[PDB]
Amino acid sequence: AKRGRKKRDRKHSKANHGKRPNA
Amino acid sequence: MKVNPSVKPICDKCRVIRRHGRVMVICSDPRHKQRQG
Amino acid sequence: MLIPRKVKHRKQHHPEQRGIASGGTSVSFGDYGIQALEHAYITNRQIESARIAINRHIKRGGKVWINIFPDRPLTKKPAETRMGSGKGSPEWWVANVKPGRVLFELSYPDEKTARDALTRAIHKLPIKARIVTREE
Amino acid sequence: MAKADKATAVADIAEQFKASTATVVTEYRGLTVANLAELRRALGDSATYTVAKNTLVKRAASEAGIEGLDELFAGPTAIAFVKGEAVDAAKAIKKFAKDNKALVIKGGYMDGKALSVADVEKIADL
Amino acid sequence: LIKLQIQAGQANPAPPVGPALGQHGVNIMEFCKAYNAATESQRGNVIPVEITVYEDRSFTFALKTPPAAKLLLKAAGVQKGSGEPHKTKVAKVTWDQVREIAETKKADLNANDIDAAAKIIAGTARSMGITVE
Amino acid sequence: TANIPNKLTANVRTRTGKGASRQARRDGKVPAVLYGHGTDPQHLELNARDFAAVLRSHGTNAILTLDIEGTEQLALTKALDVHPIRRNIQHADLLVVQRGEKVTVEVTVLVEGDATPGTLVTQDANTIEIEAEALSIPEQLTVSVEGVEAGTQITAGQISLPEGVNLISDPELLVVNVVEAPSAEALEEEGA
RNA sequence: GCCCCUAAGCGUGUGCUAAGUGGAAAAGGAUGUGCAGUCGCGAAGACAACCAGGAGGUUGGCUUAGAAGCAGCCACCCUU
Ligand SMILES: [Mg+2]
Ligand SMILES: [Mg+2]
Ligand SMILES: [Mg+2]
Ligand SMILES: [Mg+2]
Ligand SMILES: [Mg+2]
Ligand SMILES: [Mg+2]
Ligand SMILES: [Mg+2]
Ligand SMILES: [Mg+2]
Ligand SMILES: [Mg+2]
Ligand SMILES: [Mg+2]
Ligand SMILES: [Mg+2]
Ligand SMILES: [Mg+2]
Ligand SMILES: [Mg+2]
Ligand SMILES: [Mg+2]
Ligand SMILES: [Mg+2]
Ligand SMILES: [Mg+2]
Ligand SMILES: [Mg+2]
Ligand SMILES: [Mg+2]
Ligand SMILES: [Zn+2]
Repeated sequence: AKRGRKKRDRKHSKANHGKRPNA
Repeated sequence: MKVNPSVKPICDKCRVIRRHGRVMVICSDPRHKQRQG
Repeated sequence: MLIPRKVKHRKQHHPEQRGIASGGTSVSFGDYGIQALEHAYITNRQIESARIAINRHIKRGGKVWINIFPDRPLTKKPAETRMGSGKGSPEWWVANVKPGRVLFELSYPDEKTARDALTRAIHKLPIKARIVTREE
Repeated sequence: MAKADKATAVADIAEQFKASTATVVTEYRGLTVANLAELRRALGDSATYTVAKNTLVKRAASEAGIEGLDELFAGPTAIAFVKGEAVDAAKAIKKFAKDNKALVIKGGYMDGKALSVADVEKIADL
Repeated sequence: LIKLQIQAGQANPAPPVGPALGQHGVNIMEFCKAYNAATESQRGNVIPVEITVYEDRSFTFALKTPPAAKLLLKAAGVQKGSGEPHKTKVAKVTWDQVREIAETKKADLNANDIDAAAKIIAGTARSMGITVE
Repeated sequence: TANIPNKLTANVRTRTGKGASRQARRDGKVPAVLYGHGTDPQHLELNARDFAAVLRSHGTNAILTLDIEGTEQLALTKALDVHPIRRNIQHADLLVVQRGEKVTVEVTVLVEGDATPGTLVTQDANTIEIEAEALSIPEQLTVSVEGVEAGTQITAGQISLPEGVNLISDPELLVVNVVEAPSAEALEEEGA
């Protein structure tokens, strides 16, 4: 589950403003 | 030497201390000796 | 096991988690009480376990009030079933719990054992909870 | 124990002292409660035996001219008041000390004066 | 340096005293015969006995007054004390028996006066759940 | 039974709203509205900490003297808004009262003593409502339970009151109920 | 975004963090530390440390092999 966790966690970047495509 | 996420002073003689960043319980009774691991 | 005698509709939408409690936010029957801090469905069997814990710790005296009743049902489909073909059968009953709700009330003579029994109760619940009293 | 209780104890000690012809200050370290009960049995008929705090008596000693007894309050303090006569408690304490050997006579107060061990021993012979 | 409670007219019971007196260096037969003579002189109540030992295995027995428990039980007429004191009252005691036991305990206790021993006996009956009148 | 008014300072609210209310709460102040028979409502803000200390000292029904820009006003704490979670005081409703005036007030009831050991004591009413003079309201009302045997009901008629206070609620209000202590097995069927 | 890779601040002022926390996570456990606020005691000497005491009734009853302050139960007092 590390891969999905890491993607959904880099969601929280300063530049992405808390949203990314595909969550 | 209990190794548990939860450590408590089982009897009144037990002391709770910290050694090298780990929470430990030390007591005269060897059963009660335990650490947070 | 608390189960309602009958419900008008046996298949219902999930109780909504939004907001905080408006009613039942203060202790009213007993001296001490358990106040919720998290949103959750609390099942009847969790209530049973917590009630038994309080009873065992308190033993004879005192009285216990349960302000929460599991009348909302939740359904599940049978195992290893593909998506579709209608809603499943209901097989556990829950109560919608919002922060500020007072779940349990206890009336016992002494402070220490009352607090201890309530704590034993909270350790059986899926939520953060705290202990409150009658006084403001 | 509250400070109001300390004031009440000071007042009670002063009141007891005003009605006492003499007093004896002694050391009791090393005495069981059975020994103290025996001492009360002997003294309780006529005299009075008490033990009180050093500074509480010190403040209770500021009433009359017994303020010079403060130097006798370094160490354990046992007070003996003589409600009946003046010297029965003197012999009682002396015999109790001789029998038990754990009692030390710090001093006495009589006739407005504080007297030492040999002086009190001489006075008891009177 | 021990103390036990033993029946007046009976000697050498196995559970209470035998092994208790065996490991304290006390001769048992002489103690039993002297105690039997003394408590047949008394003949009235079971008694507590205090044993003081010396370095030459010499034993001295001190016989106190009959216990306040047994004295109150025999003065009240009942055999066993109340299982629920202050809830179930099984007997009633008047002040005359209280003052007799108070005199006995004055012979026993450190109380300065008879009234103090009477209050002690009243408290003992309170532990027995027996009314004192 | 005479109570001295408690001195608190009040500031007329320049702006009213929810934004203003939240800002004032953030600034350690509590908003309030003063209204009464004078038919003249005023929107005020108070120091939260002083107000809370006053309530701790003299209960939820405390007589207050308020300094509105040098003007002294007598008021009563008619209503409070306490957050269920944070347990702050979000808003206060203060009632204008003059000396020698009769008002209806809910006074809490507390119990003390020791009943029969085989009994359990339950309180059914937290407070009872009473007609009383504005400056003569009681801080609290007490009921003593001792030697109370088995099932005994204490009602609002039986509660003792100070002089000059009249009880309004019907005396049938069961305040305190003393019941036989539940047995060990008695706890297993309730809630099952 | 601004130490170097890599354009532009090893910017200024006041605090916090010792975990490389920053640079993944729960119920729960815990004398980590900073700030703010209550209550208790305390020079009329507080807490720790410390020398000496902590007795008599009496082994309070019921319960038992046993009940002695220390299975349990119920009461839970007096004297110095
Ligand atoms: Mg997983
Ligand atoms: Mg999504
Ligand atoms: Mg565990
Ligand atoms: Mg909706
Ligand atoms: Mg509602
Ligand atoms: Mg409600
Ligand atoms: Mg929990
Ligand atoms: Mg590159
Ligand atoms: Mg550059
Ligand atoms: Mg910057
Ligand atoms: Mg720099
Ligand atoms: Mg910098
Ligand atoms: Mg800096
Ligand atoms: Mg990291
Ligand atoms: Mg974490
Ligand atoms: Mg926790
Ligand atoms: Mg902290
Ligand atoms: Mg037993
Ligand atoms: Zn231990």
